[PDB]
Amino acid sequence: AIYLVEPRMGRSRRAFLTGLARSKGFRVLDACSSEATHVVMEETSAEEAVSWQERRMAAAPPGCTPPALLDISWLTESLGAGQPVPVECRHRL
Amino acid sequence: GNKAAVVLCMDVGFTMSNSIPGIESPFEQAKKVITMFVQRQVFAENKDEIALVLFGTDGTDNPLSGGDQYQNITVHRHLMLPDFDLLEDIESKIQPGSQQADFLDALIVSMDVIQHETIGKKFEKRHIEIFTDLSSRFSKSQLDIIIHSLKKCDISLQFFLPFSLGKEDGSGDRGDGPFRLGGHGPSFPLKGITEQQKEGLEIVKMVMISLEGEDGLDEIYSFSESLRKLCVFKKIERHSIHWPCRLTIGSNLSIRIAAYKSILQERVKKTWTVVDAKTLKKEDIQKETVYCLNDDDETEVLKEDIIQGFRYGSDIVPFSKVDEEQMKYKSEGKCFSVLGFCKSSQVQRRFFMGNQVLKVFAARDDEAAAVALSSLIHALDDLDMVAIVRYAYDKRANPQVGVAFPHIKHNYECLVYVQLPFMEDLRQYMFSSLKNSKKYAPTEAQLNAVDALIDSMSLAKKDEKTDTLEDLFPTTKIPNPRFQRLFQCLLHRALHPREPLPPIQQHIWNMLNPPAEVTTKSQIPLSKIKTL
Amino acid sequence: SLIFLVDASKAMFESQSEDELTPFDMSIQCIQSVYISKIISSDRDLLAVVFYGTEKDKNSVNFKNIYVLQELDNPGAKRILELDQFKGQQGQKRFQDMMGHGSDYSLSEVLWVCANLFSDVQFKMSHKRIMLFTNEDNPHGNDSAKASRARTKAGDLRDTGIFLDLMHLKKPGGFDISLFYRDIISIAEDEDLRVHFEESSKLEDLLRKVRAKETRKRALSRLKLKLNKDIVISVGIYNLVQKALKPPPIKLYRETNEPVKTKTRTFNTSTGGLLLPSDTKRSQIYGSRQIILEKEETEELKRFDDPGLMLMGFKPLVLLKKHHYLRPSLFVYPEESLVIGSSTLFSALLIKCLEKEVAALCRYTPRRNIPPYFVALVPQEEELDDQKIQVTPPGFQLVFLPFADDKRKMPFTEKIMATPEQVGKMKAIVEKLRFTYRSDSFENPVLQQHFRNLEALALDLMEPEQAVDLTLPKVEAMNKRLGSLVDEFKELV
DNA sequence: GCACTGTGCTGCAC
DNA sequence: GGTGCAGCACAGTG
Repeated sequence: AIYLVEPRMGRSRRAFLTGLARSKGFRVLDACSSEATHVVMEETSAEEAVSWQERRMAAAPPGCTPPALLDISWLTESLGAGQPVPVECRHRL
Repeated sequence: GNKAAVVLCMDVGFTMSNSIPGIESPFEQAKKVITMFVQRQVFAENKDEIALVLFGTDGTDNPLSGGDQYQNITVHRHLMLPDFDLLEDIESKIQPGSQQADFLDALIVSMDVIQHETIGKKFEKRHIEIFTDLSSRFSKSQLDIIIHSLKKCDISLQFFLPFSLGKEDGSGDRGDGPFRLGGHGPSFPLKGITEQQKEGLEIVKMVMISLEGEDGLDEIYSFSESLRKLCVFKKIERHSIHWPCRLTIGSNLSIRIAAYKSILQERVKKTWTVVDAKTLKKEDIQKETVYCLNDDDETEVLKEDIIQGFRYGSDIVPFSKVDEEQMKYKSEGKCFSVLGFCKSSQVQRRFFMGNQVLKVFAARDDEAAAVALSSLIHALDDLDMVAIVRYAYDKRANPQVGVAFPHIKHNYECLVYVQLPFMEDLRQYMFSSLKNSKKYAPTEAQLNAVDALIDSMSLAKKDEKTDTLEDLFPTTKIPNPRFQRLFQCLLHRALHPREPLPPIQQHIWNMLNPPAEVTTKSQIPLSKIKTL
Repeated sequence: SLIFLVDASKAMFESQSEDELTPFDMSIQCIQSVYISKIISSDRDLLAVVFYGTEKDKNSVNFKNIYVLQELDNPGAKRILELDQFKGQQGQKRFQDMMGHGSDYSLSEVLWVCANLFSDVQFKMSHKRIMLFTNEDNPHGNDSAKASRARTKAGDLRDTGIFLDLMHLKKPGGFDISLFYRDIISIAEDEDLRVHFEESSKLEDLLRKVRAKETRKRALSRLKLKLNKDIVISVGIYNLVQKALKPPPIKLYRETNEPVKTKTRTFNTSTGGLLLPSDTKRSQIYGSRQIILEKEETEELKRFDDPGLMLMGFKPLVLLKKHHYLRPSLFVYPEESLVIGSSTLFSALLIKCLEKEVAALCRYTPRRNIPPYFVALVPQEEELDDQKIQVTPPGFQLVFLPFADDKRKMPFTEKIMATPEQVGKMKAIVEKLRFTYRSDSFENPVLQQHFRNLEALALDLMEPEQAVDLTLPKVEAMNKRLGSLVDEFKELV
């Protein structure tokens, strides 16, 4: 599925994004777990990405594969295409 | 009924294409001035309707055809609301011709068009403008009929030529320096007109005088001076709605009065909406407001948990809009009351505040109020007195304080009001005494040099046959170049979308620049001062 | 960055006469009203108040007879009321009961504690200034040792770039600066600026002088003035009088009243990505046809000339129309720091154009990408008053000139005069209604009531102050002044 | 006509 | 020091 990092992203804006993404037909989740195979950050540094990955390790079964640790660029590409876009190097940190 | 219908008479005679080297053709100059006029018409989104007639046309088209009468004349565009179609028609579709026709026939057909097409439409004013050479052969045998019919129809007229009227100054006679379009300097002298031109000038002059006394002479302009005035819009003005009030002294004395916004800083009336760079739509882009704590966590804030407040030095006092409504100061409706009177010298020009200047007459159709206000004006004049007045537009208005002084003209007399500032508005400072500066004392030679510079760089010449000073640079008649530049850019973009912004035309610089003689005189003194 | 110093000697409690007040009264009211005006303007330049000659002392170094009243802080409502309690003779009686008065002191240690107060500042310091209020002109004339030490320490402050301004108060027998403070006050850098004020006997003059000394010269902008293409000087623009507005509301938290950092966001809806002016375009639709311009194109077409002023020429003052006003007038002063030798030529031009009674017409571009405005520089000569107050600075008053688009045609009808007897009656009425006018004689009642409400809310007082609106005419007073003249004019309608 | 919904703009401000 | 953001009195226009 797809999960969104609410901090530094705004709760109302995140809710709007989740609504438009679920109306797009693809599975979006509100809670941090391991089912979501795609999680988009908000121009966060790589070390902050690692710290949030550790926090996800806390709030998810240990040893599970990480989701798609991409940035807003891939999200906007996928929304513009109306479907998931192939992942590129500029997306992940 | 607030609309208005106008007719534009264009010459495409063989003389229109004829031009003097270094000078634009009359055809092209009139084309440019009408382009400016229609730009102001369309881009202000006015409801005025326009018709366009051509005389001297190689072809001919009009309902008044027959024989050779009203031939070589084409009604290029009928009377209706403007659009960019006629704009591009003037841009490229309008071409000069080689034939000639009687402009009286053009006036006749335009008046007939007004008689016929305006049926079913109710305007406020009717106006026609004419551009011609005066050197075209014509016939003059129905003038009285034309004058009587147009007076019966009550339609104003206006004339523009590639030359100004008879003058003996340096602005109507070709002096030193080349003639420039739109400048404040010389124009065509009494050396380029023809005998036919003199004949046509006499005809139009007698028409103008028989219509409107001496003022009819004023309604004749050259293209260059028309480019720097609003005379083309002089016949389509919309009078501002009068603002009434009751001037009062004490609780006893009251005079009903009417005021107008005499001087107001204008402004464009179309915001620049931001749209998509691709779909060119504003709706598909959403504007939102961010609410976060003044902290490092940047926690989002719900709008409900937000309450307004105000800073009071050290502290911040919370507040609510109901509190605002309940303890805000409230005036007493509208008000125009005289606090008293003070010497004219006591009030200085620098203290004027506000973005507006009001001019006040007595209440319309009130002889008693009129004579009372006139006597008050005369008393103020004789006593060198100005009245402090507390102004209030209405109940919701902020109570302003200001000054009002008499202003007597030949045609009327009024009270001119300008808002004065409260003591909080003042910000005083100190500076160095330049007249006694110990290090900036200029030499006497520097004083003589700057005196020569001032003498050479005068913008107003004192005529001495009547001993009256004539201003050589009237800025109050120059329009705002901002609107003209905006119109030019919008037109260029509309006609051509894949080109950069067009450059500013020469006449725009000429209208904004002083007469060349001023620069020529200032040449030597400027360099002399530069050595200091 | 502003400290007030006040003596507590017995003379400060001695009013010269009955209708006059003690110097303590004027000083207290001056400080209170300065605090109020600063609150109106901005919290900039924190203020402190301290007294010397008190029987007690509260300074940190515990120098005897120096009682600190308020540290350099933002103007707080509690501080304002604490100061206001001193207003009136009740305030002085209360003050003398716990701090005392009329004690000896050494001004060297007073200025020492002033320096300590200045060093307490750990923020953006603009202008360190001491503001002394005393009517005594020879405090250490009894012993030259204290005078010499004070002179040395004042030289120390002036070396360390500390401003000192003294308002000698009204004293029987007059006041002489040269007695003690000729070598104490921060002497200006020019004898033209070395003008000495007069001892204040009222309140309003003291406020004018104090706020004049307080107001730092804040130039609106620095613009180049082009006499021609080559000769260019630099001038500071100043905004003498401007619209004072109520402070904007501040978004806060409902419970803790913590201010809400408010921002804005612009973004697409079909894709949701945040957008910039580059990502967007400017649109305006006429009829059916939409016209699209780049933002860069809009501010490029807005621009006409580079920022600055291009002189057009000179025109006699008579041609200027007083009834042609569009925008509040500005002030133009030279600036030597930017352009070499600008001040001398500026002053020469000013003097000569004053002699010839001609203003300078010139185009004016405020800053980047603004259409030009034709304006007139009228030479405003320096003018003073009996109190040496610069009631009129020297320079070039800038007045805006309207274009033909800014004027308005008006309904013109029959113009009728009135009989001379009615004119004489109106003359008598005006004579009965005449009075002297000062630009500061009035104040905005709306803002006064607004700040009264704020003060009541901050002080937790359910007793809002009611403004005595001076703009309301004294109806019955002028009715009594006029009497039957208004009736006589009334029968003439 | 009341409430309002844009501009430009100028005090903010290192 | 400097764009822009917001607030808002007035204007016109029904």
